[PDB]
Amino acid sequence: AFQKDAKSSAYSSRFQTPFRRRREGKTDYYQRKRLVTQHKAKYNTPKYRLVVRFTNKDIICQIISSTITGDVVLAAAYSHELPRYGITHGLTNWAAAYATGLLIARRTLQKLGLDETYKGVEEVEGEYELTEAVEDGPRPFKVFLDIGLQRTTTGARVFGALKGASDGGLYVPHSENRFPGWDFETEEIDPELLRSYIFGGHVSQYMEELADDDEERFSELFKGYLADDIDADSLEDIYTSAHEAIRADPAFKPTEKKFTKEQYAAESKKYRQTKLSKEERAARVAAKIAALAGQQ
Amino acid sequence: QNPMRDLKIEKLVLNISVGESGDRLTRASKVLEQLSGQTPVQSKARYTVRTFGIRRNEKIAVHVTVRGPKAEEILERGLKVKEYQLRDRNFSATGNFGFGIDEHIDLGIKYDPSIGIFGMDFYVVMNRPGARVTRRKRCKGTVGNSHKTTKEDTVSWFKQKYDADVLDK
Amino acid sequence: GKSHGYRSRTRYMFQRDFRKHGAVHLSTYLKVYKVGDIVDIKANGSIQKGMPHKFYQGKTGVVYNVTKSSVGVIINKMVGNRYLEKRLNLRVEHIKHSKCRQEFLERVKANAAKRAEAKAQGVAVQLKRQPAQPRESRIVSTEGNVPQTLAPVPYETFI
Amino acid sequence: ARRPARCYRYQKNKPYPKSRYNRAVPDSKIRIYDLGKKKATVDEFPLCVHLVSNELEQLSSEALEAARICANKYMTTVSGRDAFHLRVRVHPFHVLRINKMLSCAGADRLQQGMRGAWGKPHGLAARVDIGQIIFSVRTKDSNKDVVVEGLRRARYKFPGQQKIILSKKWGFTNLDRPEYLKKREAGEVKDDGAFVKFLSKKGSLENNIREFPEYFAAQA
RNA sequence: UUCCUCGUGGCCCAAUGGUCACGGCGUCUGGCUACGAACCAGAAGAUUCCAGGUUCAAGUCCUGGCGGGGAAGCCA
RNA sequence: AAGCUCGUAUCAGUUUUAUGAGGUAAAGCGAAUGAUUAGAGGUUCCGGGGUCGAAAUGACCUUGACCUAUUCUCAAACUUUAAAUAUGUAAGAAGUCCUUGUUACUUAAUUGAACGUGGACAUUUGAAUGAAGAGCUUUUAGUGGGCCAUUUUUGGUAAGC
RNA sequence: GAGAACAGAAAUCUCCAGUAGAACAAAAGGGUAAAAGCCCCCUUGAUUUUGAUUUUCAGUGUGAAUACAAACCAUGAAAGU
RNA sequence: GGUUGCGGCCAUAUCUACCAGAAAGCACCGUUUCCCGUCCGAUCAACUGUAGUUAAGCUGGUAAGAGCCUGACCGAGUAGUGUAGUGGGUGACCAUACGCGAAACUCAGGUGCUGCAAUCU
Repeated sequence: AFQKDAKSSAYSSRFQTPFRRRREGKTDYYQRKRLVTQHKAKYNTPKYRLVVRFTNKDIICQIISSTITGDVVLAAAYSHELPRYGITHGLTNWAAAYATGLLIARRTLQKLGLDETYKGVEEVEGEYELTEAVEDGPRPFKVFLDIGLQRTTTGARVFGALKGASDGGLYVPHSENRFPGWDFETEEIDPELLRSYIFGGHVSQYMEELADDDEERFSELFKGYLADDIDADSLEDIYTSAHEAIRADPAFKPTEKKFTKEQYAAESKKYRQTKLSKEERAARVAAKIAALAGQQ
Repeated sequence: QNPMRDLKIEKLVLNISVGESGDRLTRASKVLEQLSGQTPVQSKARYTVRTFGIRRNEKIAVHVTVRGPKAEEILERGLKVKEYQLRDRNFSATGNFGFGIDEHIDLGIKYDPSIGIFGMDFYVVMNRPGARVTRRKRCKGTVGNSHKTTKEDTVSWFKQKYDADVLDK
Repeated sequence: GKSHGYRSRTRYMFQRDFRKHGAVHLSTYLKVYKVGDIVDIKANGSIQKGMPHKFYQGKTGVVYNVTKSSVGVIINKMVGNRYLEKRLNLRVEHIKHSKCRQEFLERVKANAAKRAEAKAQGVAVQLKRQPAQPRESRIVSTEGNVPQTLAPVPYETFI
Repeated sequence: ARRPARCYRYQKNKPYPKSRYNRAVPDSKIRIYDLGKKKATVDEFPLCVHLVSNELEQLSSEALEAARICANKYMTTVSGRDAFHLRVRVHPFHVLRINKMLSCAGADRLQQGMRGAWGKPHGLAARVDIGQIIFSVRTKDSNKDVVVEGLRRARYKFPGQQKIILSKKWGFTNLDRPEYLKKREAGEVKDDGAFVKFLSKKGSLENNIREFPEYFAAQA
């Protein structure tokens, strides 16, 4: 709505477009190079990255390698799948990030064959520890966190997913200085606080605080809990049972697709617009010249 | 056709360009602090002029940003000063406006003679909902022309509330 | 008075291929270089580390070593009346495989296949490359395409 | 002062223009390149007579000025100031140097001969090819015999051989005479100041119409 | 022609890269004197030869041009 | 000069096929940087000068840049583009393919990397032409003032410079 | 470019456009945009050992640079640098 | 076929101005106890899919659109160039012979293709 701007022919002629994913605003190629580039003396060893992404209303954790044709997915795990493990509400939170990390870890490890060993932490107390290597056996699966364009802060759910994968069995190299409970003035982690952040201590504490501070809010928020007969102290047990079920069977049963591919495609083509042709363009131009200056 | 193409106050910037630093500028900081409730920020000079008597990085001015009910409150109590009368200028082509006042005790602030008297520049900047598309990190985009803030729309909004007018041409 | 430095006379050489500045794509880094592999050298001005000297621009060598970020290339450089074997250590941004050798190896596979087909179906392999031979006796036809006669044209200015 | 032009007739050196490296040059003698009825619509003057070089050489600014003056004065005397639009279709950009040896008695106050012989700017010259147009005119078709004589008189003030060709195409534009007439009748032409803008079949139709209402209008 | 140096209020002259610039004479005002000088008090006067760049800041630092002065121009 | 090891090995002041690199000539500048001629149309409250005006984000003329579309002519130290000539590599037996061993390197991994065993493919064995032999070593002389011609080119008015 | 009292051609604040027309100690050239630039945080890898390679080149030296190795460190969530 | 995450080639993908978008998914959107970061819960962080919307982003379509890409006996076998001559010309330079061969201009056409995983009336 402003024609002083007027990107000229020269500007357009010698403009260099960025890469498409940079135009979109979805990929930092600086990070991508320094994360994907492999030691050339390994020659085909794929450098596996754990891509963690947070949309609204969904977490996406997937294990990816790179190739000239395109990235290749080894395993994937989403938070809309957690209902089959017993998590209906609050599936974009720190705890669901932990659970999704555990899920993608155990899923990969199952389909790869290592799941008998490297069973990780089954006594979660929020203690910093990496998956050590079993002497007289294979080494653990190594995978590097790809955040993306998200900011590194302490108390975040990319690192929740990372903690979950590390406790699930993957060797995810990391320090402890971006988990919650990281005391800043003196550098020591607080495992009881971290365990609460796993099992919904901050969520349940907020629910308890609204149960005596203000109930209108507690009603408009947290409506699903009231509908599904959930009080604060059930949350730890819920997430514990969910972790146990994930360790029991993560093998990814998918959905049924309910009016499948060709039905979907027909329904979409009904509403999608086809373009035009040259004859139609010439006809449009002929009509426009007969209309505008013709004046009937 | 205004479900979500409604016009709200993005923010209000209170600026005080004291010519130089010192106790004067601390007193201006106290002014803005007691006014808004936030801690202000002291801005430095970019270059040197000397006709004004300033040099680089001298901490020349102060300002503060306010958003929301506090912003519209400060706006109305500081626009009662202007009598709900503004110009047809004072309105940018981008849908934002502003006005300068003198002697800020016009806004209900007692003198506090340790502080003194200071003028101010209010600048109000507007936005429709969906301004995050420009200010976010990921998938940073631009706003459609149908959704942009205009002088005309800002004026119509400024009239349809405050029952004010656009005097002086 | 004189100037004979490393990046001397390298304005346009390491100039950066209009509307292709910045942010080298990653197939560059995902390509794989084994020892005994033929590579053409083409520098990139955006990557100042691991560069070759301007002499090796456009030259083509064989990999002798592979490291973290670089590969080692054998070149042969003419010095007087002999060729000297030179060993460069170049980052892979300045490097790319040779489609010449790729084509030769495809031709090898094809020759092997043709030889096996002829062993199965009858000998007389005849699988060399011959040059472009002279062309055999054709017969044109007129058939509507009658010969259109031409003549020179005179001098006109049309200025 | 001002050694002759046989010393600088031929293109022996690369072009050496006024720039950030070669500064401190003198100014050209010729500053006026267009004269006559410069503010003339293209329909006034269909003819054109080009003065065209046959040799590859250099032309001094001095000679261009002299030729301009001679031609212009012949025009203004015979047919008048408003019967022609003379244009000088070549510009002096090439700087010519002198080493400037001493002539008083250069025995001891030597200048060291050919030592440091890189010259200082002497003057300017236009660098000219074969077939390169010089001195276009654009008159009416009834002043041909006048402009040809003007250019013939100018031809003595240039070295080389410089022929005179009678052109087509409304000669400060391209577009041969019948084609221009076809376009002018079909309304594909707008008269900009002293020159025409043409209708194309590429732009947006809105602005094409609002610049050319006539082209396919049924009224015309 | 090469090299060296200088260019500042009407005049002569100085300046730490760090206040749109010190002094002295001339000029102007007032006062002492019957009057003028001399003296006492006070004022005004500047685009630092011209054109560019460095620096936050150039009178000053870097390049070119203009004018003044000086040294050099030898062996034959 | 002495020769030595061998006797078509592999080579070549050459071409061809494939594949690279280059930023000169030309070209372009209604394409960036610069230089540059001329008009046309808009733009100001936000340049100056005039008429009407006590003033007026007051009415009208003058030039000034600024913008848009056009127009003429240029670039050794400008360029989107871009030759010809010249230049690199390859054209296979030290090769290709299949099986499988060694390792302290590498891998999540008996997965890879490098080197191998064993096996299969030979006389169009993997373009052309030639090859008065190919490869190798030792020692030593003289020389280390150059000049001319075509073409490319710098300085110079030019020169048997 | 459009706007805000003192505040003006240049003070501080806000918005829009802006492929780089800026900055990167210093010549010029090259290169660089969620950067190689500007701001902030932490640091000393401007460390150790001794070799190889490129340029100048006689294939010597010096200088300068390149890529690894064995260590020790920094930084970062990390890959990595 | 649509969408999302991660991408490959990096404008046939960009830019300007308008028009549509069922389902799902993205998205905008709501809140500030805790982790966290700010002059400011705008950004960043965390909590709710709850209060609401397709307005915007995003996706596609249109434009005798700007740009970009492709192609051509379009210009042009032109300019320019390798080789040759006791060739022309005072010369500048030019033609011819055996070869290679452009750029602009013109015209026509096109205006993202695609990989892995998942999901969708």
